[PDB]
Amino acid sequence: KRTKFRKQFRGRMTGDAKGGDYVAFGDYGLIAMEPAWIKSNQIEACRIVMSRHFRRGGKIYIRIFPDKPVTKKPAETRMGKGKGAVEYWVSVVKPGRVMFEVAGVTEEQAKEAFRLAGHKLPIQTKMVKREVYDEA
Amino acid sequence: MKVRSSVKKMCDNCKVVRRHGRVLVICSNVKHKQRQG
Amino acid sequence: GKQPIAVPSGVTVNAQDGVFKVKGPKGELTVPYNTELTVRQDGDQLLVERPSDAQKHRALHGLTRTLVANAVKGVSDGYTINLELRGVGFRAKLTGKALEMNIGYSHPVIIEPPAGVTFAVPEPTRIDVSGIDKQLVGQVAANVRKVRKPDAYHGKGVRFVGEQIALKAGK
Amino acid sequence: MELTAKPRTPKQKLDESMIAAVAYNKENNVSFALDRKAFDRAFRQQSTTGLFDITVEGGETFPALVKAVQMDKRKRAPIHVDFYMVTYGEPVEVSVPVHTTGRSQGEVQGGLVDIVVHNLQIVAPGPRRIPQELVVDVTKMNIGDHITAGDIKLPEGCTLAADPELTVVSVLPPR
Amino acid sequence: MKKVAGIVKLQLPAGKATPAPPVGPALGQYGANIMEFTKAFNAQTADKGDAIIPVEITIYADRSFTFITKTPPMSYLIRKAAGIGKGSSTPNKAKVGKLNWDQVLEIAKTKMPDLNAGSVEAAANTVAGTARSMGVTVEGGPNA
Amino acid sequence: SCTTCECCCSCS
RNA sequence: GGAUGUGUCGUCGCAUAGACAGCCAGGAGGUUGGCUUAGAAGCAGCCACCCUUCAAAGAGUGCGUAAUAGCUCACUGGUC
RNA sequence: GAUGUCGGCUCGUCGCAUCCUGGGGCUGAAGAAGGUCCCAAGGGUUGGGCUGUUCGCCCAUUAAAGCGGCACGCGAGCUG
Ligand SMILES: *Cc1cccc2[nH]c(C(*)=O)c(C)c12
Ligand SMILES: [Mg+2]
Ligand SMILES: [Zn+2]
Repeated sequence: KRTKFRKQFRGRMTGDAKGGDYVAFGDYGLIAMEPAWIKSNQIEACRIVMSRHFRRGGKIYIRIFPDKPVTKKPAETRMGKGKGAVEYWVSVVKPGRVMFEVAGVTEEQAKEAFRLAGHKLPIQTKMVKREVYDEA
Repeated sequence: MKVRSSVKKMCDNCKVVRRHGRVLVICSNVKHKQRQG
Repeated sequence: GKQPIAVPSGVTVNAQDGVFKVKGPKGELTVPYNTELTVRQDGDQLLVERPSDAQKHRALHGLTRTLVANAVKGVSDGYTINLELRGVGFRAKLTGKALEMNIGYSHPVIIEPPAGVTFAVPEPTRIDVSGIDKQLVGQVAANVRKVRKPDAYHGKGVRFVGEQIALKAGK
Repeated sequence: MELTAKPRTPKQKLDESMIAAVAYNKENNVSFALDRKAFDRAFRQQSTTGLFDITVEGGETFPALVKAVQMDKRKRAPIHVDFYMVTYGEPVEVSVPVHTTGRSQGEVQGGLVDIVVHNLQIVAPGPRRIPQELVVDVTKMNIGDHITAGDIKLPEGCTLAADPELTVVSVLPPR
Repeated sequence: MKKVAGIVKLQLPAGKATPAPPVGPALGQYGANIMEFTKAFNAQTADKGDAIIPVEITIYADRSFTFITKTPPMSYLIRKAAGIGKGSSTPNKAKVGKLNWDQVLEIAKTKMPDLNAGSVEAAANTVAGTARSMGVTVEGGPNA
Repeated sequence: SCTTCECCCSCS
């Protein structure tokens, strides 16, 4: 969720993914098709969404942790400097990027743990299966 | 009649019709009578 | 797609132009259709072939035949639907031809048959709408089935005999 | 894989459904460019354990083995593949995936079994006879049975490349 | 009480009277007497007391009715055989116990009026399906 | 009605 | 986000030895499957999802009741 | 080298994300009375106590006593 410790701040930019494999830790995987910023709680909403659907298994992997601190509007003004030290934490996903990938539950019992976790994500995504053999 | 923007089936009867430029939902059940417009 | 066409003796088709004129024992009728919608009587029976096939063309096809078949069953035997009056005090008499409604309304409901239709009331709680054109009979019959649609609790009003209508059940 | 052309310019193919590869070994490193759908419907099956017919335009059937393939992100489709020509008695090293069979003794028990490592690699496969699969027992496993390479039976000869006690699968408990 | 006929099917205990819980308003509001049933029924259940023998009732009209005794439950005989008086939430995980095939001889010799199976082997492997999901294992069998 | 096992029920 | 609105390419698929949709008819016996509860019988929730016959019919679609029941389905045959 | 600022009073007018009238679907809609959503701005939308107020509370009614916009409409119109 929120990182244990770091520097404090950042800035911004974008360009197609880089560290987004595919198959790994599961046969099934939900993928990101759009350049976004993923709020920490937006993962919770997903993970939990998923738990519920899976009574047991825990074969769900979230390799899209929040490594970025953002700020906010201190009610108004502008006559000051850095603000909102603690607004929220994001995890900058990028196309072809892989956020989730269940395992163990049949197709349709995965083809939902995803549909659902999808509805609450800032971006569109498509599920993927196998034939991902680059490195291992 | 339920006017929703996200129209979709509800059981094994829902016959998603398309009358005068409109996407609808006719089901034996009426609680299922959906309509985008 | 549709092709079979049983054009028994009595009838008489005249595909003279877009005007597919008909004549029978019940009464000469007339049903228009599309032109590019090829159709003619081959030997004895009949057939409504079509130029292109897919949708735009296959739709009208599914149309033409059906409609011609009606013109057939039309003048040949004619149409007549059967309605039933249901509920306490529901009834329908007659005024010359005019179906006389009386089903719970402070004042009765008088209905008038269109030029080419006639009502029939066997018992005072059963309706009969006989007529020529298949549409009309239906087009007209529906209006009655409107005067008082069956309530979702006792299925009153007008209905189609074996009218399958379940009661919501209240208190 | 009647892959014909083979130049540095892929214009006559990028647009028309055709993949783009390159085979070699240490002798001929002929530049290539095969068909999309083909390799598509092809690499699928045999995967990285299947040498197929490579009669480049003109008639010159060559034996090869699928090495490293780089598909496009954002889109599940591939773009570049690496064929490593067969050899005779020794190709190099292969990647053999892991499987499982028969109901495990931990699944109905109270949990599910998990393959810690999907595809597994071993040392010295053996040209002409390189496993295109790898079935491994699982039943015996209960609530914490960690199967390592030191177990999986080898197809007469084949030697293991990955470390011995490395877990390949483990029946993960419930919740 | 009222002029009503039709059908009826239930499952009351064997060697136990029929108070308000068993019948009473249940099959009483169909025009029938519980009294004459508290007897006749528990009359045939004596040969097989200490269980709950399923029995269907047929109504006609007025104050007429019938009944057909069946075979009592066999989960009671096994519980006693395993020293357990309650079922199991997990029939695969936490099972009950273990019996012998000799106990199946008397299963297809009393439950034969219902068992429409082929001949012996058929109903013999039919009953196991009921035992296999309950929590009881099969002893012996083919080979060995 | 009204139960399966204590004492009341149903019936019309 | 939604959708039998078209055009063009791709995948399964399943099939005149006669499918799909329509129709008539059937529909299993064990078993109110075992389990939890004031109870819950193909359908609130744990566990499985086996046997028998058969041309067949799955401890099971959904609706329904306080459980029943009742109503259809997957599997089966003839009509085209 | 001035675009007068709150509230009210007078005068309107327009938008709809409709307060009431009018039409309709579903309802857990028995009737009656309601809930909700859909269509619909023709017309209507009370009088007092407190407070500069805007609002809001309170009296007594009502079909209702809508929410906003037009330099928080309107001071070369007034009050102040
Ligand atoms: C005990 C109990 C609980 C719920 C409903 C019930 N109906 C009756 C009827 O007699 C009883 C006693 C109960
Ligand atoms: Mg966007
Ligand atoms: Zn529906």
